[PDB]
Amino acid sequence: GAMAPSYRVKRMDIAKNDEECVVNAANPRGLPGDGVCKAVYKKWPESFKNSATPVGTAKTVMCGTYPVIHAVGPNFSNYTESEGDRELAAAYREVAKEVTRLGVNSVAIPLLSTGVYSGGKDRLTQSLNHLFTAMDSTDADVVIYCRDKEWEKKISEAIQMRT
Ligand SMILES: [Cl-]
Ligand SMILES: [Cl-]
Ligand SMILES: [Cl-]
Repeated sequence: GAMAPSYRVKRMDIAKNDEECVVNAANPRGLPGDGVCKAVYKKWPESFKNSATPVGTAKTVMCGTYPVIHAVGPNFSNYTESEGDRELAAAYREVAKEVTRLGVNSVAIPLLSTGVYSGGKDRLTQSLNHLFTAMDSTDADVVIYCRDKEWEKKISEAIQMRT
């Protein structure tokens, strides 16, 4: 547990994170994928041994002693808005269980289902609110990683709003 558990946001590649573990925005088949998933594959390829897991779940695989939590958000191209929302909330709840089980003091996390799984919609607020619902009861320092300058400002505002 962190002495004063916090949320922060950084605009940079999550493969360069300064946290005790990382959450991959994984596909269900444990494939290298694109975006965050391909950066994670290049940095921690050993963590993709038996990383396949269903939508709405998280599966942790160690790269050395460094934990990679593979979290599979829904692809909103394939899911209804209702069932996709349920699966996206569930994936973050499994991330909070894994972060707790590992006993880490810090975790690097991307916004699940906001890139090529977004079904072409802006899901910043939907994804970030499910992240908060899951992670608020954990005592890890959470550092959210993003790539877009306007998203950084909006995530930072949402964090500061709760204080
Ligand atoms: Cl970078
Ligand atoms: Cl995505
Ligand atoms: Cl982004």
